[PDB]
Amino acid sequence: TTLLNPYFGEFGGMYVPQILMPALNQLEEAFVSAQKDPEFQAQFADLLKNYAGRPTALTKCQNITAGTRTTLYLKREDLLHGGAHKTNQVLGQALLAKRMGKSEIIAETGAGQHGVASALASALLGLKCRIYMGAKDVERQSPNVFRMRLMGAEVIPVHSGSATLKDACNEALRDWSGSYETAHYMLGTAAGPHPYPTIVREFQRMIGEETKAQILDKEGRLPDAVIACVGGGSNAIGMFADFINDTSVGLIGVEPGGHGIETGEHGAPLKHGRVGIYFGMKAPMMQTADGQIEESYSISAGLDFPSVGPQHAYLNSIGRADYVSITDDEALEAFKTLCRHEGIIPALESSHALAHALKMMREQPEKEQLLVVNLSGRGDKDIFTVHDILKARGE
Amino acid sequence: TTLLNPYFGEFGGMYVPQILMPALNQLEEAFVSAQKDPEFQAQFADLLKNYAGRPTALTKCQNITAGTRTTLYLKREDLLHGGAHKTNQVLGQALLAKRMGKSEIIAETGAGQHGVASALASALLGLKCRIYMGAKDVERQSPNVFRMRLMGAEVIPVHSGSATLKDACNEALRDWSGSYETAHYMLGTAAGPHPYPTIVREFQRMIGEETKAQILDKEGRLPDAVIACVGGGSNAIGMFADFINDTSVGLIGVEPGGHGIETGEHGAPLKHGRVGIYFGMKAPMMQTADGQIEESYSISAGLDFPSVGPQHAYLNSIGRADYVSITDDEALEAFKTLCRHEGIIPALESSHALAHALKMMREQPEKEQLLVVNLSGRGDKDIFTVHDILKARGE
Amino acid sequence: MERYENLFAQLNDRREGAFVPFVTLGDPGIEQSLKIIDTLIDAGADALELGVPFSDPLADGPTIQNANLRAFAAGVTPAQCFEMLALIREKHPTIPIGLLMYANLVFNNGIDAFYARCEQVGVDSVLVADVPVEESAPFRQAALRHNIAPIFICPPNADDDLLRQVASYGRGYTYLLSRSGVTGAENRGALPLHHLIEKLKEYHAAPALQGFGISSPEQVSAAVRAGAAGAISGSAIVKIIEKNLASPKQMLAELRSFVSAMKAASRA
Amino acid sequence: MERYENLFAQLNDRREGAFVPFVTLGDPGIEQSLKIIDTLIDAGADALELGVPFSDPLADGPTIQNANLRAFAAGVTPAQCFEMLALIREKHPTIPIGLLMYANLVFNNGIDAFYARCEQVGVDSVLVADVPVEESAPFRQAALRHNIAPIFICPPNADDDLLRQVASYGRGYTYLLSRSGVTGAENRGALPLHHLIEKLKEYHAAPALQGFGISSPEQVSAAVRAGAAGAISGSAIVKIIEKNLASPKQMLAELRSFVSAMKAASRA
Ligand SMILES: O=P(O)(O)OCCNS(=O)(=O)c1ccc(OC(F)(F)F)cc1
Ligand SMILES: O=P(O)(O)OCCNS(=O)(=O)c1ccc(OC(F)(F)F)cc1
Ligand SMILES: C=C(/N=C/c1c(COP(=O)(O)O)cnc(C)c1O)C(=O)O
Ligand SMILES: C=C(/N=C/c1c(COP(=O)(O)O)cnc(C)c1O)C(=O)O
Ligand SMILES: [Cl-]
Ligand SMILES: [Cl-]
Ligand SMILES: [Cs+]
Ligand SMILES: [Cs+]
Ligand SMILES: [Cs+]
Ligand SMILES: [Cs+]
Repeated sequence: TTLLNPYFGEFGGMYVPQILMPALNQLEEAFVSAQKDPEFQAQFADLLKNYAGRPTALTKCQNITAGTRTTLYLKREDLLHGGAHKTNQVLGQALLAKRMGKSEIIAETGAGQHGVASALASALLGLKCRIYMGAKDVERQSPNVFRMRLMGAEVIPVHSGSATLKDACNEALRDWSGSYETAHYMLGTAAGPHPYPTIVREFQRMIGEETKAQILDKEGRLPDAVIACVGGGSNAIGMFADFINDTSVGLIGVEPGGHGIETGEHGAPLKHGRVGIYFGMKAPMMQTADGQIEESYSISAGLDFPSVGPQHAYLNSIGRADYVSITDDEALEAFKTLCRHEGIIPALESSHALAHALKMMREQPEKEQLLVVNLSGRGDKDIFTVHDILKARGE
Repeated sequence: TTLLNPYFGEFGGMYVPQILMPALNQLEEAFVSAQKDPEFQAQFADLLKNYAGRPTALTKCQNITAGTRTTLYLKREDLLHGGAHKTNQVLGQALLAKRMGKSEIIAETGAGQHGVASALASALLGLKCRIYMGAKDVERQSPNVFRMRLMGAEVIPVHSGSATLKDACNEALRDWSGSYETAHYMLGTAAGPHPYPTIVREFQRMIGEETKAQILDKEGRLPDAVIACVGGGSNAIGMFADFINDTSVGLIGVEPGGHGIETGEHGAPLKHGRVGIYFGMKAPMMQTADGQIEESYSISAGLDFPSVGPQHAYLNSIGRADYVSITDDEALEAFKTLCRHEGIIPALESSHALAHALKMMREQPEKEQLLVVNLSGRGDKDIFTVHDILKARGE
Repeated sequence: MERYENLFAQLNDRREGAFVPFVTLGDPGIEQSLKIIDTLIDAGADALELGVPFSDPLADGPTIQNANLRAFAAGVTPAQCFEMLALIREKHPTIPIGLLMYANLVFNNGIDAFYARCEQVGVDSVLVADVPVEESAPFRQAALRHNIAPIFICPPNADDDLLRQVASYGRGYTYLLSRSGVTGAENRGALPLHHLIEKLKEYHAAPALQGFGISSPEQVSAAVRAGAAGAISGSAIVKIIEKNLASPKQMLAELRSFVSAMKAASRA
Repeated sequence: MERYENLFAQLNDRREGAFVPFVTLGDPGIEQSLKIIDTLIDAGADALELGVPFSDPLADGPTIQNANLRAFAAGVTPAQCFEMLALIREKHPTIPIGLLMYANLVFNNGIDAFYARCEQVGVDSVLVADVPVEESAPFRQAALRHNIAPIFICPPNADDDLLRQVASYGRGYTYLLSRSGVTGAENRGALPLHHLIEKLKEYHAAPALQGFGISSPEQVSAAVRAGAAGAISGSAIVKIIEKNLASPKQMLAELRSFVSAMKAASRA
């Protein structure tokens, strides 16, 4: 029994060991309580404004759309404290942890942005933070490892499986199943067991709310489409949520195509996987014929995950949102273009969203369209990876 | 002959080769014109708001002042696009460059934050950017070298002299004396020949203006003091300017003490140097008995400069501002404290300002005082340096 | 069939508890795994709990994680596990056989088809580790339609509602969890909770087997003396496999000794 | 004294231009520098421009930057430069000697005291490279009080106001800058601007010497044929020093050849 619906159509649920059900119920009750509590809402608003620096800018990008009928804005979550959208919902979940009387945090991270967010919130709010991170990700997102540790978080490399985000997720959940009396599991994406997909959406939805207000101010009308990359789904559902009932507004989610869908080296289960049960949820996932969970691949650690949040699976199923993929090379081109032509260094995750917007423009350059890309983070964490690539490439 | 006063008391002037005087006069005339031009002011305001993300937050830091009578706020220039206050005035000078019909930019950088700002503005506004950087700084601020290059700037290592900021400054000025017909020298601090100390102040003064409005909103009264680190003097004069006529408000500037004033390995000419003529200005500087310019030292590249802007020399002389020093070890402690207790990773430059505020509190813990520290930048560029140190230290 | 019902009746008549080892099917290979299982039975196992290798076993600690990996290294698939199960049943007609499954392997290509395969090979129970009672309806329905007992978990802090649901929905045996956390021999569970044992009996639940962290005879004895019908041990068994990979004869001798001592403790 | 006035009168009577080499005092050491300077004079230099080593020479390109560094490596200080100047004057009573100074070395411990030291050793002019006419008042006043000519720069794009100021404030010679940029032999200056030469004469300015990038006889000839009183060459001279550090006899022979050819060109 729950207070809120754990499903989005067929997708979602609470597929965890029985031991963890009381913790999920307690979290759901605390969330419902907090959402009605003016003191909680005021504390959360205060941290978002005065600590994280919301609202974030909405930047018009003139140079990259020159000669076309596309107008493109970027929602600047890259300017949030910590460097990505992840900080928004960590502040809310950290406040929930305190509300539940918990003094420790467990988090998983792939790009290290959720880990940095978890570490900074824990430092501010007086929580002891431990973060699991795949050993491959420890290498390719190393700047974030240094940042987490300087903020006093324990960072635990995970060598099992693919040594990437799914493996970190697995270890975090294993830990929580033994430590839930004292630790809150601060899940970093809109996925996992109920109530996480709901809480994450509700604590990220300021992205789309602000975007709506900003685009009405600057354009006097809603966007033709909003475009976001999709790992587990937090930045995309955060941008989408306030537009779901605006039926004219396209919702476009961009999964990682990796080396190309045809290679099987990707992270695009919503369009190329099939429904399964893993990580506490019923959702599309990359799986073998026999139902073993497949390892994903993306150049971008934050998208390198073999499943997707259940609300995105639902929005796809009913046709409310469309999902596409962008390859590593397409993402890299978009990264370079934004650096060179707008003076913004985007996260490789966010570069997937930008790449699809650039394709929408370039494919149909005389189509009048007003687009918003969620620029989910800044690319400081990626600069060594990208340099090494363009170097090995002979650039 | 000039439109504006090139001096602050005894300090300042235009001590450049005769060849460059027309360029300085042209820049001064363009600035005076732009300051009266509503279209220019609207364009500059638009970039600051919608591209750079102003206004920046003013964060109350509760944990670090616990148990004392100090209330401390941080002005969050670390949240500006690019990661430091440097971006504010580069946007204004880039607009002046365009106004003067110039299509190339020369800049010097030490911490790489002015270089990153120059590169990003040049990418946005369609200028060709070349940046001189001391070879020592290329090593210790390497993340910024990668960022400048990805944005299409040419970064030129300078191996001469100390291979730090003064040496980069020298090369930039040498270049400009041959290239001024087509290149604007985008000086990055409140120093150098008139009109740069004036322009830099006027294009940084939003820092203190916003601070005043924010502290009146949150406290209903002005600060007891505002505290800022002092390299060449831009972030400090930007914070100070709007408070100069508020006689109750202390203005405290923090020079780098390096390994300790007594070692001679520092960057604190305002209090420990003597007046000389170098880099286009008459100002305090570190010099030998015979008048050779001494090499400075600081752990922080952005403060490692043997002179200081002439308006700070003037404000000191009349007693309107007080200047102090903070050593490398004091800065490092403040860096760690902020990371661990507030979840903010500050630039090592800004850590000098914070360290002095922490000393003001700790020395007199029952003194009631409302303080603002200008947190001039974020410490991403420093994380490798700091890690290596605490490692070699056995932490 | 009625294999658990028959076992527990027999044990009750002899005033004994059950000792139930867990191993991963196909660890460290198919042939050796079958010999291990025959050894467990010969040494006195009353029932078996057998894991089907899964890529991401979220209720398992490193010992059993490593068992799954060894099975994968030997190329073990669920289809091969069903072939093994048919061979085990053909040799051993009365011993209750339970599977430890993760949801995706059951759900994969149809829940009903999974339980139908279990019935065909002669499995008695299925425990799906990541399906709580709240999500269990299609699993327990399919189980019962195919004469399979669906196994549910009673955690240490179970409330009354959960105790009633577990009593009603489960069959075969009730899994009495020693402790929070994941599988592992090193992390010793608490004594069986008398109140939970007593409540499950009040509500006519399937007999309780205590599991997680049971690695020593003293713990088996304590489970039975607290009123549990028996105890399950996995990691302790799997460690003996892991230690003796290059010494398969020694492996079986050590497994025999351990299982014999654990079974002796069930008589206390 | 009147050393420039006397030189230019003599050159005018002979229908000749001046050739004026620049070197850094004490490069590559005090003794060798004095011998270099004697060689320049013997080979036909009409006047000298001599640099005092400074830590940050902002109007100089790499060649002269490197000369300053060699002098510093030999431990050369301004005090030692004044000792050298006294020795040069004692040997050579009539040759005009000009100093290339950076502001801080003049300002350091008092502007007046600097120019007083110049007068005592017998220097004729001082050019302070980073002091434009706009900032020049205390420098030119001190210069004139001590019978030193303050040298000012006429850049290629000089406006009329600047031409009048340079004519009025300067003495000895007017420095006619070939081009923008910093010192350097490789970056060849334009032909002397006739209009600037003609205007300076109209305004009764000190006679013009063209400098920056003058490295070849043809350029010296072109300066004089355009109406300049002469030409200065620094980097080209300093390169001969740099090339021959391990061959001091060869150094002097090459300096002699070069200076002789440059002086010959001044007669065109
Ligand atoms: O002796 P240990 O510590 O290895 O524990 C052995 C357990 N093996 S098992 O198949 O009973 C078993 C039973 C339940 C499990 O998870 C669940 F409780 F969530 F359902 C996992 C394994
Ligand atoms: O032959 P080059 O190219 O080396 O030029 C030689 C110049 N040596 S100098 O002492 O006349 C000389 C004259 C003026 C200078 O700067 C100033 F113009 F700004 F004042 C610098 C050097
Ligand atoms: C998984 C991580 N990051 C994901 C991420 C993503 C993708 O995750 P969501 O789908 O949950 O937004 C997008 N953009 C940025 C900047 C990101 O850091 C992480 O930081 O742990
Ligand atoms: C000199 C540089 N930086 C200086 C700097 C300073 C010191 O320079 P000003 O005194 O001009 O603010 C302070 N804080 C930050 C974050 C800085 O980057 C540079 O980035 O080129
Ligand atoms: Cl053997
Ligand atoms: Cl020789
Ligand atoms: Cs456009
Ligand atoms: Cs994904
Ligand atoms: Cs306080
Ligand atoms: Cs300084």
